[PDB]
Amino acid sequence: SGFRKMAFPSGKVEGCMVQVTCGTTTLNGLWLDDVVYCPRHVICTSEDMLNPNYEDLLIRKSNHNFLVQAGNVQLRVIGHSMQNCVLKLKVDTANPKTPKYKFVRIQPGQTFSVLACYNGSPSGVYQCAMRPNFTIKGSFLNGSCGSVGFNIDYDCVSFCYMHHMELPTGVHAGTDLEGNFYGPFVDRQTAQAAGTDTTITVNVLAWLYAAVINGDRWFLNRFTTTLNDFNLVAMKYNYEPLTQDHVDILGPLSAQTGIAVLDMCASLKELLQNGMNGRTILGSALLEDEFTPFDVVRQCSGVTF
Amino acid sequence: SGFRKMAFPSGKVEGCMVQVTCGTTTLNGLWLDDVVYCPRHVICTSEDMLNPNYEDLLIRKSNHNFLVQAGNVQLRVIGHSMQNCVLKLKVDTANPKTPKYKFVRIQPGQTFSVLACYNGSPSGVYQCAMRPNFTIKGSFLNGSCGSVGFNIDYDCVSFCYMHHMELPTGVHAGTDLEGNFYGPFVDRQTAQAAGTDTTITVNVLAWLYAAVINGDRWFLNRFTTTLNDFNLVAMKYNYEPLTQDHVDILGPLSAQTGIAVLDMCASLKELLQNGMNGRTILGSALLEDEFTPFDVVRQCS
Ligand SMILES: O=C1C[C@H](NC(=O)[C@@H]2CCOc3ccc(Cl)cc32)CCN1
Ligand SMILES: O=C1C[C@H](NC(=O)[C@@H]2CCOc3ccc(Cl)cc32)CCN1
Ligand SMILES: [Cl-]
Ligand SMILES: [Cl-]
Repeated sequence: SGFRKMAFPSGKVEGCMVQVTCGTTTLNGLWLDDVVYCPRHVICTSEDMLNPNYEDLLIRKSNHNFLVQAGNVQLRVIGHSMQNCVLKLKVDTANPKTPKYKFVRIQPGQTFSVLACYNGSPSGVYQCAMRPNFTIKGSFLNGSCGSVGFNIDYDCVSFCYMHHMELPTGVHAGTDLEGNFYGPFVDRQTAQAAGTDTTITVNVLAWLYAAVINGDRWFLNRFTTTLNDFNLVAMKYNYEPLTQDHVDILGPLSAQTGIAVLDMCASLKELLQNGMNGRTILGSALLEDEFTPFDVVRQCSGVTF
Repeated sequence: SGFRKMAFPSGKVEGCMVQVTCGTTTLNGLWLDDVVYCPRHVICTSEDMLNPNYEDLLIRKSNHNFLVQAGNVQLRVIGHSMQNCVLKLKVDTANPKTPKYKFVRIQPGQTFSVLACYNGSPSGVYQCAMRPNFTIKGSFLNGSCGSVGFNIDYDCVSFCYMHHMELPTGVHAGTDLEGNFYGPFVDRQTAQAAGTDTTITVNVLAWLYAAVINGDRWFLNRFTTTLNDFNLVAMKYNYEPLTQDHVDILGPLSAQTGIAVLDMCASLKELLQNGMNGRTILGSALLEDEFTPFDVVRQCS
């Protein structure tokens, strides 16, 4: 029993974290095979960040301008290139701790574990979701750039996020490992704001199933709803639309608990219209949306890596 | 910026997790140097669960009755001994992945990361607090026994918990790595209940300081309180007494935010009286108590 916000075991990623220094800036890099990936803004001064021409800033750098440290060992940089907003530093040594990995771009609503790092040293691991507005509600201080987000599927690490910046509201923005930003953000010190966010409906439903599995049923009711009537309610309360794909994805949890997806939607509609009435669900007075249906199944079944 | 429930990176502990089998039972072990630590109840059969005589059950076992698997390699058990409720299996190979470590027994209110494991394989990492009633609100299924709790301040892993059992309310009980249970629990399936749990007051105050550091001040007020008046009110909401030790511990956070500890206590008294009125504090509609003063400073600074 119990239901916790759980991250993947971070060991496979810890063995890839390195420190990258370019001039006065130090941030984190991800060392996989003979390449170290890091945010391209590592080459910027504070003034350059106002309006950077990354090609112009990069052409002026030599390999020796990048200092890469893996633990207490210096990695020799033998090449450098840019891919979108990520800098790729070719090093003279393949990482012997390179796990089986892939680079995957995730969609809003998908969750992943973040290994927060400072000076190439992992400091913490936490689970988060890619918000519908393409930000993540992370926990990052100065020096955390280059920290990565990932999932594990069997023994393969799927890297999905690299940290680049914090927006004025305290939320975070970054890219996939191919350097493409999630959201309409740019790597520049300019006025940028996260758009109005919405709740990840399919994830709230998955967490309501987790609550039922854990013995919390007070919110269940005799009612059902149509997908169109539910979506009219979801739009009203800034919840993301629930698609037939989401309904299909929740099928296994619906079969396990005996609560149809549209039956659980009727519980959610009532919760949105009435509140919790002083009650909690899984120790929360808010509807949690950072557990996917796969996370709930994995946690309530015990999948290992 | 941001404030998340954050666990320590689990890699150093993942390299220590092994599978221990004794007869029909399989659970997790912690392999450090040439010793594998696991719950002594791994030697119990279905008839031993209520009143096991562990000394009597253990004397009947030979080294080859314990199968220890580290990855796809069987380690050879060359000795065994019991220390309180933990079984220590001497193996023929020192773990090459043994990190710098220590065993620490923690106090209620302390937090730690749990690496949940099944069949010697890590499945997830989460953050826990040792509740005032000496249970933990973990997430554990059958096969999770032997999973450990730890902290990693610097490069040294301090192991503080080994999972043994789940109580009827769905909360968890275990021991330190010397095999001493936290709380009045025993490794017997006899009727056991967690005592009434309470909120970790010092941790709630630490988290209110974290909220102020992160830019939120809506809950502050122009009042202060005496420590005794605060305790009289807080106990009515099932909050733990706040001691002068706790006030002293919150000193650094008080100096950083400019909010005196007893001033923050008055905010807490008001929150207990009024609730949040549709507002949240650090993305929560409840008062969070599983961040210690040390956690807040580490995460914010
Ligand atoms: O999550 C974090 C990282 C954050 N650092 C940035 O946001 C840098 C410096 C500011 O100006 C910018 C502007 C753009 C870019 Cl890509 C990065 C940055 C410091 C606080 N925590
Ligand atoms: O992970 C689990 C949990 C549970 N295991 C116990 O109940 C053990 C069995 C042996 O006899 C005992 C005796 C005492 C104690 Cl604390 C535990 C136990 C059922 C099987 N799986
Ligand atoms: Cl599924
Ligand atoms: Cl302690």
